[PDB]
Amino acid sequence: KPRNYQLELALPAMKGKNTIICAPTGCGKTFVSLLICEHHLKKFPQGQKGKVVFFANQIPVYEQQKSVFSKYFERHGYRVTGISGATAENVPVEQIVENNDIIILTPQILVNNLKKGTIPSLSIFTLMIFDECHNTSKQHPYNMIMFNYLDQKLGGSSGPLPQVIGLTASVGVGDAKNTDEALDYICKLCASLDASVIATVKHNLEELEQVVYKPQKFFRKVESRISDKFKYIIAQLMRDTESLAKRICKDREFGTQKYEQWIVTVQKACMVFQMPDKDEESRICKALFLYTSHLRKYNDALIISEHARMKDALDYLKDFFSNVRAAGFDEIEQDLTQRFEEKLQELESVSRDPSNENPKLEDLCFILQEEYHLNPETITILFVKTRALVDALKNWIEGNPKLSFLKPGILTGRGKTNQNTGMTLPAQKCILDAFKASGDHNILIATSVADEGIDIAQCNLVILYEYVGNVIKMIQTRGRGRARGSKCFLLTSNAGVIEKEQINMYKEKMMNDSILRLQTWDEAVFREKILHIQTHEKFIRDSQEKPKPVPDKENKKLLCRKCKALACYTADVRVIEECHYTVLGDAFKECFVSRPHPKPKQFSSFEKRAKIFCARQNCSHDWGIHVKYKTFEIPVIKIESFVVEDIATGVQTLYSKWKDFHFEKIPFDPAE
Amino acid sequence: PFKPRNYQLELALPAMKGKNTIICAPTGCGKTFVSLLICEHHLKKFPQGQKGKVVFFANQIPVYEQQKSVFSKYFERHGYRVTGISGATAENVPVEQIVENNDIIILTPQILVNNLKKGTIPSLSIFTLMIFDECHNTSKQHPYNMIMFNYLDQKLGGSSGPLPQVIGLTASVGVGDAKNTDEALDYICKLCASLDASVIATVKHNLEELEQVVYKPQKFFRKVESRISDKFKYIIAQLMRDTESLAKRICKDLREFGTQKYEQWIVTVQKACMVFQMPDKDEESRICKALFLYTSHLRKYNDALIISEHARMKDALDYLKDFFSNVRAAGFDEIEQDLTQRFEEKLQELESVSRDPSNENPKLEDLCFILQEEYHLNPETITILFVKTRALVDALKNWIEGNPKLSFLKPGILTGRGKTNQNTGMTLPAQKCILDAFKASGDHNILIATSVADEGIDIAQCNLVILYEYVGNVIKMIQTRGRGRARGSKCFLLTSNAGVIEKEQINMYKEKMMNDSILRLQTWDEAVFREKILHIQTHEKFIRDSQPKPVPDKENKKLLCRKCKALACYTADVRVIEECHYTVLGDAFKECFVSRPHPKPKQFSSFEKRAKIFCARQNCSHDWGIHVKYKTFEIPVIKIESFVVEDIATGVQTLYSKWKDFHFEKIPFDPAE
Amino acid sequence: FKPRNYQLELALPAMKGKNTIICAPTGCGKTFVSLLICEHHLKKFPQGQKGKVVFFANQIPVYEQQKSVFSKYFERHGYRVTGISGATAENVPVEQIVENNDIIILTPQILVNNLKKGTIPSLSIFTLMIFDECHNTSKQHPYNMIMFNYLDQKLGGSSGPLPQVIGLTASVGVGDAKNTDEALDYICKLCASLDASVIATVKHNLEELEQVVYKPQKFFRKVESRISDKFKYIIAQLMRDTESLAKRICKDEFGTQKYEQWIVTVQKACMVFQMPDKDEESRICKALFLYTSHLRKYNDALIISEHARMKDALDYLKDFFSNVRAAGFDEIEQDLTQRFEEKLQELESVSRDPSNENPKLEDLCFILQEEYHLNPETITILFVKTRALVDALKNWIEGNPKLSFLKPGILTGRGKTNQNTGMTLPAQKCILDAFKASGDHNILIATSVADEGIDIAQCNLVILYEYVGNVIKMIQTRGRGRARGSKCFLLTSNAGVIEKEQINMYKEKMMNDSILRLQTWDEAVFREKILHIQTHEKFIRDSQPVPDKENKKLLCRKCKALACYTADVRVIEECHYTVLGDAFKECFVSRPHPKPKQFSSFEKRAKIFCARQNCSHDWGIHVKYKTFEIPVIKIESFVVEDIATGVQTLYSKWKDFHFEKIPFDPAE
RNA sequence: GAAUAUAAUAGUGAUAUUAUAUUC
Ligand SMILES: [Mg+2]
Ligand SMILES: [Zn+2]
Ligand SMILES: [Zn+2]
Ligand SMILES: [Zn+2]
Repeated sequence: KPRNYQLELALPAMKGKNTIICAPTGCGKTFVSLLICEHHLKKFPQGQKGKVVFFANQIPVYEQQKSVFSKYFERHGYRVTGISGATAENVPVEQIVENNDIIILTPQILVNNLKKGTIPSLSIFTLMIFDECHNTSKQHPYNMIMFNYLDQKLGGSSGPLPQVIGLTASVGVGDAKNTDEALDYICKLCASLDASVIATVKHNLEELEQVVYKPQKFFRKVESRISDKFKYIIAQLMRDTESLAKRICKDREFGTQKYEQWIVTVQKACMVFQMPDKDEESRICKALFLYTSHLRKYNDALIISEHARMKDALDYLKDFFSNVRAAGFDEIEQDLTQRFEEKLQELESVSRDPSNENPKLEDLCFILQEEYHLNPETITILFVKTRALVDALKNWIEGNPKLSFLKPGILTGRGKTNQNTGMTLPAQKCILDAFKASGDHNILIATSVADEGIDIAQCNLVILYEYVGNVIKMIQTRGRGRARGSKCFLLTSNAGVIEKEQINMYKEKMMNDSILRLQTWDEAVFREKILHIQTHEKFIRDSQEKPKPVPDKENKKLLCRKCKALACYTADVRVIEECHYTVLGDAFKECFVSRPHPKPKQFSSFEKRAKIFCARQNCSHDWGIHVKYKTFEIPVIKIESFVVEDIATGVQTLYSKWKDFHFEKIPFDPAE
Repeated sequence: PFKPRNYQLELALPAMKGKNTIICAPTGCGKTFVSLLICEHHLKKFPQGQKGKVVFFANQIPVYEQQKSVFSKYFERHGYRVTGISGATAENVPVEQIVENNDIIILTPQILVNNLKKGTIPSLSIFTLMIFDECHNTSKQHPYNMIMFNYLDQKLGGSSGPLPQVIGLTASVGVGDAKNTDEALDYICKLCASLDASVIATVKHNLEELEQVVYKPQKFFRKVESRISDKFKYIIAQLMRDTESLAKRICKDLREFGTQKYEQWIVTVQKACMVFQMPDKDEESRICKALFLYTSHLRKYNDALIISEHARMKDALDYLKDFFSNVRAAGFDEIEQDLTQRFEEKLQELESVSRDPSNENPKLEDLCFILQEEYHLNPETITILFVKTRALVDALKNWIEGNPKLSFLKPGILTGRGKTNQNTGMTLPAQKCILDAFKASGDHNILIATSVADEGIDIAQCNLVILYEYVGNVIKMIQTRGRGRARGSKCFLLTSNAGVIEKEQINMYKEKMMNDSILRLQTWDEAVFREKILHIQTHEKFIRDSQPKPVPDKENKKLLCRKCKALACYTADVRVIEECHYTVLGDAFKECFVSRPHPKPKQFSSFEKRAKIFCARQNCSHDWGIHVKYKTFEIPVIKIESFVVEDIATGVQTLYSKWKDFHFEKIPFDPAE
Repeated sequence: FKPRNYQLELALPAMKGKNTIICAPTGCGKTFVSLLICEHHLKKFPQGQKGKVVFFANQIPVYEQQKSVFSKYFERHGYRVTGISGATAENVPVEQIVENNDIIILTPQILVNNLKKGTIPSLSIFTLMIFDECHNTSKQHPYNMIMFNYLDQKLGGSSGPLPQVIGLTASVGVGDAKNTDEALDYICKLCASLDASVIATVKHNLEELEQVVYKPQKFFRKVESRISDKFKYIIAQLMRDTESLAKRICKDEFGTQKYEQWIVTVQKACMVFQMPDKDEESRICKALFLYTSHLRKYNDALIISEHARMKDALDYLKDFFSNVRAAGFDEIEQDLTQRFEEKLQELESVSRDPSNENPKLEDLCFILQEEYHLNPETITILFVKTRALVDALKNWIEGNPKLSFLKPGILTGRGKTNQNTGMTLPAQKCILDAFKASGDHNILIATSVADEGIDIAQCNLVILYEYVGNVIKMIQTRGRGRARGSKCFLLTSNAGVIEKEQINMYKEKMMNDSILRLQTWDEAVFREKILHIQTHEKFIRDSQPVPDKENKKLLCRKCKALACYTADVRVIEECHYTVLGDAFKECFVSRPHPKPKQFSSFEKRAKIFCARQNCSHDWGIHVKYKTFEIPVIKIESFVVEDIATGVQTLYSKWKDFHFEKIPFDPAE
């Protein structure tokens, strides 16, 4: 049955007003959605019918809402359907939309179908419901859909538009430093969604506050490790490496992001290093590549060491040199691997010493010990920045004798689609189903979760380990511990993290006050302001087009970034669906080898079968993948794996995305 | 009359069942009514041929008067005589008969301590119920702890006869310097042992109600930077170095300016210059006086630097201007004239630097930003602003009144009573007058204050609290929340020192430990807890039973003025009144001092303050003590802190802070002489 | 607080040590005057000596208010402030309490009782006595008794020092004086009763006083009575139906006070009717009692109907016949109730028509409408004579749609101590604290307040609905509307009321004139005249029966049943009367007391009633006295009968019953 | 239970009746 504050939140929407509904995470948004949809569909007369679309930007939420909606609206004469990438191709989208009254949808589907024209107008819908509507900004699919919406609204405008509902726990305030800037941001968000009302709980605050409780937050400022002999050894290793790199080619503190941002630039600048003798250029470029890569890995190791155990860093390095040893053994790689193996002894000697322990981990252990001593039934979630740090802390917990009461579990993202990393959806679902009080896992170590997501087991202890986020995620993560007495511990040694979190707190205050102020305005006047903002933003958006770079028709050569080997020419390149890039000719097929794809999935009219690597003298550089497009079995490459050196001027240039590499892109033809 | 909220009955329940109890609940939840419930039930529980006698302990006169009034109006109907005894009504009255002929007695704990000590009240068995307001003060050498020492001594000792039930009232028991759960539990258990408490009562079954009555304000942390360019500091520092050189050029002598380190140093140096020896001894007077003047001016300059660092340069410069204004109109002095003119030299440059808007304190700017924002969002905002010193109070009032951007503010002042023998602070009827004007429809919009002892009387609710460079304990942290019980109240901690923020965070974690420890203790069996606190009591008593006097000195000494080293009197002339106060005999001493009418004439003990006495030699005007009417005698009373002790024989000069540390042949005052 | 100049002026004679009567308008702040006088008085004494003040308040609210104010004020100066009232008077050492305190707030009756006892042997223990509302110092009032002690010590050979005497009032009164001479006589006699030699009034600061206390403008409203008389017709022949019924049992201008007096006399005459057959005497006497009671109730209903709605009277009778039932079945009660129930229809038909309205209620409604239309923020106070009229006008206001803007509250006395009527003190405090501008109530219906009392919310509109009073009450009521623009409306249908209020105004003139004339006299001469009046009054006061030892029977006044014999009666504390033996225990039933109070050494537990065949006539109460649980009876509930002669006599008070009164003894 | 005051109505008045309020 409906809680009164849910009816309160749904009321403005039930009156047909475009509404941004803002309420605490876990107060029950699903049911509000159900109310709004029900009322909306039942309001039409006989000769007319309604059609609702529900946007969820995550597959688990998509499936959940699809399930609940179909189970709920079955009794009523309303057909519910769902569409995602898993079921998107060779299906008549327009028919599915037309033959159903409720459509749960990944926004990208609607974007693609709007662009391709299969869905000519949003007038087909009478109600659009954006889950996590705060994402309606910039180049997000939500904002694309609303760009279509507003383009229709401010344009010829002769077709009718659907009602718009947004759901969120925080509208955000941007980089606002005062209430008026925050108010401006909020008004612009309302404009992006064409919203005239922001709905919040006011008359039922008691009811809401005996369902959702705000966890008590604590700040923990510890200090760095005063002694780091580990860093003293690794530093010498790194400067030996860059000394070798300096020796081969004659043209910032270690363990920092600055050194990483530097070494990435250096590696990017060594790739374009050119010589008349191509062999020597190849040798030197590959050598510098390996050098910069090793340096990067050493830096990563230092970072891991400062954020966790020395053993975790040393194991990271061990697995890296394992990586390298397995992937062909080169003489310079032999030199570097050696160069790690003399110091390996001293490193393991330093790491085994209890003297050199991270105080951050000691404080974390102190918190865990205290809380679980007070309550052995404690359910904990532990957020960190990187997956390496996830595994690191898992090993630390499983290793620490004083934490034997903990049963650690892991929760990371899917990782990159073309890399054997991350974690599949069924694995996540498995560990999450295992993560209960009656389950196997006691504490869940995780990186980060996009928005609210599916409700998991309630955690009476949240720990933010060197964790930085915005105000939105700050408000959202409260949903992890809704039970009264829940605690959140921000643990760090950066001081700036603390200030950041406090700034986010003040930003929450600004947001709430701005909402309160905005709600006192007259709706008509606010609609006028909204329209003005929409016209303003549309003008700025249309003015920002600037399309003009003339496609270079002079044929260029693509050289492997690692070994500078000639992959192919731009003349051989064909573009499929204006997005993907393949190569024709039997010549190119002998320039690469293939290995079975780690994460095979049928994206678009493609079917990943394998990853392709450089074949030239053990290079094994990632060039792209191999797919089964329609009737053809063809390779697909990425420009960030090559170097554009054109025949004439002979100057090498780097591109990260094909959208920036302007040349005579020839469309793909089956008759070729 | 009213009607008890459920959680109030829940809090009162262990007490009504006769258990010794510490009631711990948020500030403003309504403790007076809980007290009334407990007292009413307690008194009405006795049969016909018996009667109860309740004593209530408030350690503040306002709370004393409040509780006296409330209990009087409440229990008069039920036929229970209510009375009270404060320091103002404790002398020349039969305390024993007053306690005997009343059912409820509101009391300042010191009255009971002194009357137990004298024997006018032979035992606590006369009471059947003792209530300690702000019971967390029951520790160390606090009067509460003295009373409970008497109580416990009667308990454990062969002493018997019935002991009264003991109730304590607080919002926070504290955890002391605990670092974890076990230490916090140790501390809390030791407090329960101090109060002989077997039960800690909190709200559990009616949390929703309480939360609908008392809301926790949202706390924000504001870290800002200090001013970076400070010419004021440079000029003042140069003045300080000049004064130091002047001090060195007169006497052979042997940290940074604007710190507590410099303050400790200059105090040490002043005290050291006081024991400077010369054979001439009339040049000793000149040199010592000069050094005293120099060190005093240096101290004032340092204070100026600090005020400047926490406020406007104008505030510091006005502080100095007021200081030299006090130096003037006191009398002419070559040294004082020299220093004054040395200040008047740099005065122009100082004023020009002080008027430049490019040197505004960013802390005051952020404060102004906060006030502006919150009053823009709600012009009916009632604000309370806590600062460290009274100088900063005055400074911030002046700043607010002098700031056009804060024209919507109507600042009021709230400070302590100040030292009893100085014309500073603020009188109680003044605090009352200002607090009564501190309303939404009153004359004042924002209240600038130093600090408050515990909770105190309920003033107007503030939806905005601002801690300006403020550092307190977990108890005061929890207590100050009562200033904003309403939903939506906000508290801003504004500082430029990260240690402050960190300290408040530590306090929050300490609150967590306190709550968790209490929750843990509440699960224990009552008998086990009784046993544990009994063992703690027995141990602490065993320690206290033998935790040693020293021998006096019969050799006659001299008391010289610390400023001018002039002979005031000999220790042979000194008599001791009531083992605490010290007077001088002989008509010789009468020619050594001048006097002015006392700024705060109050009757302490058997004395009545009439005047303050000062050194008379060559307009020294150094504070020696006071002049009072004790019994029938009009006599002076002096503090040892004003003099230096020079032994006749050895010639050694020594300093003593308290008379209790000055071990000499203390002759008792005798009216027969 | 900083003193206003007229307060310093009024206080000045007292601070000079003069026995003074301070007379100034209500609301000018007499509390701070008292504080000034007390502060100066206590602080004037040298070191080796000390002063002691006693403050007299005749009301518990004033008592507690003054106790609190004096406590808060004088605590810091070093003076212990205490108080004693009836609630805290028993089993406490009064002498020690007085001795160990500097300022004692007191209900005068406590001092009277302790003076009579001997615990306080003399008034010499006090150095200053202050009488709040000193105009009460007359006749057999507690103030006057205290002053009888005072003056008996003064004029007597007692050389002991007497305390300075201060009185506080807004009107000294003039009695029934017809001219300035008699007024001056009376005022001089009051000054003699208080031993005052000075009357302090504002003179040099009248302009200051008149800007703090404004005199409200009075208006006189003479309206017409009920021209209609149908309701009265019905109830009238109902009354001679009942009168014929009563006349058909034994031998021998409705809606008036004379008829009420007469029917009371008739009931009290029927109570002594005797016969050979005592049972038929019982039946007949009970009959006559019931009939007379019904007649009385009908009369009361008529009065209510003339001063209010017919519906109010009909509801009064309805409530009456509602309480006649649930008390028990009586043949005659059933008869009468039937005789009423048959005409109920016509009565309500008459009470429903809108052509039936009291012109007085319409005029009051017009006044309220005009005043609240001119000012909706109006705070009205409406005085009536009876609580029945209070409830009646409350119902009339809440019923009338034209008075929708009104939020009527109630303010009555505490009623008789042994009845389920009136209103408790905390209830009074509740409604009063609700009666504010921004409160729950706009208009407050009330009967009468003892003197000035505690300051309530300022009423810019005061209405006297058929309400006469003396000059003192007239002057005091002005305190209800001190703000400029305050109005008073004397609404009535009698020329008597208006004429007596005008007479009161003239009496105020006489009073002020007499005072101003007295203030010109030499103080020595005035003291001589005062001493003269005091000596005369003492001579008169020190002016000049055998108890019938024959046993008597106490019969129930209603059913003539035997309660007890006078031989069984014992007297406690020379005032109360109890019964011994197990026999009397079979004669009465009891109900738990509606107002359990702890007066004296007694604690009220229950009311007691006649038990024989559901007579239920109030005989008295049942109390806890020390260790014993005993009945206490009132003689006005019984008919006395002599054993030998058989005479039947009535007594309204025990002190008028001169029989052999045996002192109660625990050893029996 | 008792005491007290005010007002109205009877009586020349002492006083009495009712109403109202207060107190122990
Ligand atoms: Mg009547
Ligand atoms: Zn390659
Ligand atoms: Zn001196
Ligand atoms: Zn009877």
